[PDB]
Amino acid sequence: SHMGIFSYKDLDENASKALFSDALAISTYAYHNIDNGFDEGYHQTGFGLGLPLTLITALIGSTQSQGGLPGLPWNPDSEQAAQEAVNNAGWSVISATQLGYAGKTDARGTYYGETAGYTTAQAEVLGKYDSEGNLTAIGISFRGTSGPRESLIGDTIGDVINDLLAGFGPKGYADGYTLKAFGNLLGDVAKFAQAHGLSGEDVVVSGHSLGGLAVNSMAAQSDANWGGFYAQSNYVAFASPTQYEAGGKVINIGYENDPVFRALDGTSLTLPSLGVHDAPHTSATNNIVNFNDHYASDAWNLLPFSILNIPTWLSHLPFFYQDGLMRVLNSEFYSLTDKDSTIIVSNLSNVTRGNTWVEDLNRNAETHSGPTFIIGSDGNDLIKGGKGNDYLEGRDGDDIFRDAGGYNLIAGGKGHNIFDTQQALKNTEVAYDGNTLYLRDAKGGITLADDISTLRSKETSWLIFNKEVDHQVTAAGLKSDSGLKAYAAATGGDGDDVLQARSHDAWLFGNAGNDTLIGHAGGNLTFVGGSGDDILKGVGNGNTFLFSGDFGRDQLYGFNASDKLVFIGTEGASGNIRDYATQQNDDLVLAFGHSQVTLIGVSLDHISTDQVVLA
Ligand SMILES: [Ca+2]
Ligand SMILES: [Ca+2]
Ligand SMILES: [Ca+2]
Ligand SMILES: [Ca+2]
Ligand SMILES: [Ca+2]
Ligand SMILES: [Ca+2]
Ligand SMILES: [Ca+2]
Ligand SMILES: [Ca+2]
Repeated sequence: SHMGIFSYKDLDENASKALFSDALAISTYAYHNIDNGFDEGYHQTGFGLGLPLTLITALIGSTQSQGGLPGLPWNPDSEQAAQEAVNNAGWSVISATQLGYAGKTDARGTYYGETAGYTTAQAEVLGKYDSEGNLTAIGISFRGTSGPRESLIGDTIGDVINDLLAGFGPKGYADGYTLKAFGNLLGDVAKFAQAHGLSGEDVVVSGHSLGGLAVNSMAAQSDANWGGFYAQSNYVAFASPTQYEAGGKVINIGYENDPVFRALDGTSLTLPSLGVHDAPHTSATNNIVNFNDHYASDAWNLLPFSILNIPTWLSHLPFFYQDGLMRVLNSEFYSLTDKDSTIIVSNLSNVTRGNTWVEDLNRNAETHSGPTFIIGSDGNDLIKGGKGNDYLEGRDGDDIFRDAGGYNLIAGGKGHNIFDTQQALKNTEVAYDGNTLYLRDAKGGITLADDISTLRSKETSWLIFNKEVDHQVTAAGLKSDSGLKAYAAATGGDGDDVLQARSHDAWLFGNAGNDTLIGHAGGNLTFVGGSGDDILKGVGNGNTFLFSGDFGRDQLYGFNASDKLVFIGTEGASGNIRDYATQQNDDLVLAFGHSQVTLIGVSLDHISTDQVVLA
């Protein structure tokens, strides 16, 4: 069973998602929009020939963004925007007075490290209140490397020393960081929480980078310190170089091409620390790609991947974390994801988005396996799936998809979306159920694509060899300059339809409701009952029975040695159909949670591996 890539302990899926959203919000907030100028410059001028312009904007911003430098009156107030965002997520800073904390805070309510050597550490303490004013949860956020704009360089230097000591320091250095920086604070927060009838489980702890380290550190100290109050707290660490994994306390979320993420093995420095370090850790999301201008670029990647290679640090910036991982969380495909799902996140600049395909390059990382999820942006994307099974999500904007094979789901989202086959249309079987486009390639691979207005092919003649041709996707068929080419389909609607296949139908679409789909002597038919509980009457040979997403509870008659079952994007993580099967008298039931299909008069030992696709 799939729990979502950001699944945490034993939480139900929605609780995990909600927690993830809170953690990312407070983790981001700790940086006070320090990378706001970089966000603007990156998107505007990129990471190539425009890089010099990007870097300057990162330092002094514009009238639309604030760089690292404070006090320029033509910049917007990015601190106010930072506070607005965290407050919109449901959080507000709790004051030292509210805590009765005797330590140091600044005018923005930020808490500072308590011990010599840790005084450039920063933490945020926030609360979520009900519409009634009662305290409901507490959030603890640790800042990564950097500090308030007004003391940026000095503070950053302090942090870098702490960073170096985590790799080159005492074995216990990383583990002690949070105890030494915020030992007293955390005690006061515990007393505060308790006075408000809250327990360790009402606390979310997060942070990015060095702040990620700090998350794992608190977790490491939480059984023995603070009366054990934070033992069962929720620890969500972003881009941490370290992992504390004993007791299942922490989830470590980051991008695999972020050289800081998992740079240390546990807390140890190893050879791979200075290079590629993509060995999978139990607590970590090991296969999320930040598909940005650096990652996309062959030229950039002639240089070895390394935390010592400064350009690679692009993938670490907190705005990529905030924006990219929220799209992952909000993805229409989220409930199909697991901790180690291969997820490619589009994070291109405006300079490259229109001429660069977002795809699994698998660069500087262990070989990916399992399905691949590619998450678009709300801009106009070029998205390309591989030869395996892909889940491509366009989101807003006018998106173009390509896919190299296998079994796939595509969500065009809003906008005018194109599916580009990259070859002669005659090489692809195309049908449509009124909403979803079905494409079957020459090897039997099947793609379901929603919100596609145009099917693009590449055609040729004895004269011209690469003409691109668009076909408007209409209910009546594909419309082109050559005319209107209908689908070989019988198509039902919202009702409980009875569909008998006619001579040249190749597809039966029940759509919503409880439909009866009846085959014909010639076989070679694809049955798609759709949602609702459908009856599928297979006749003759070479029939395909296709099921996707929540396909309801179907009954399949007539199944034989020459027929095929295809499940795409369905409940259950197993790739082995035996794991879904139970024999009920003469009937074989393949159960998929809320969906299932009962094959009447069939037993599992009569079904070969060629007859079933789990994708
Ligand atoms: Ca700092
Ligand atoms: Ca990986
Ligand atoms: Ca898009
Ligand atoms: Ca779109
Ligand atoms: Ca594919
Ligand atoms: Ca129907
Ligand atoms: Ca149906
Ligand atoms: Ca159905």
